[PDB]
Amino acid sequence: SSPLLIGDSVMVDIGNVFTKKIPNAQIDGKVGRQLVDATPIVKSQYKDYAKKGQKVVVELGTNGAFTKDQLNELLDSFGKADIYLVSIRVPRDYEGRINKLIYEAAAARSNVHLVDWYKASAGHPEYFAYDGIHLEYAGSKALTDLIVKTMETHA
Ligand SMILES: [Zn+2]
Repeated sequence: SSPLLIGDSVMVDIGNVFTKKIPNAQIDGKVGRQLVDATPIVKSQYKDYAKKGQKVVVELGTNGAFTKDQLNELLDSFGKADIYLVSIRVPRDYEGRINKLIYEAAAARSNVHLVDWYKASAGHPEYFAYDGIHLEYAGSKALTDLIVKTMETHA
């Protein structure tokens, strides 16, 4: 079945690279999307992805901070799906606090599988454009492969 990928400008950056690799992927990316605004979209549009055996990728936080309660509300809205939750790398004061939330949710939830982009990209300045937000094409290819590899192997 088709995986759902939902996120912010980072999802926009990787969406076509991802679809070329995984042709039936469903991409929902939006520049500037805040995590709290994803939950109403999931609850109203993506109920059929919130089921056992479905796969969803969550790519949020680069374009804005969120809280633990907000993240819990989004993760709960995906039900029994396997959720691939991507850590963020962005030159913002909230980066560490939000990644802590992401690591903690992946630790505590058996259906949340960490995609640790923060750690994987530590040695790769060439993945990041000068604004610290846009991924260079090489970064989008690398993040795509990292997500796919995580989905093929799980938590
Ligand atoms: Zn971009």
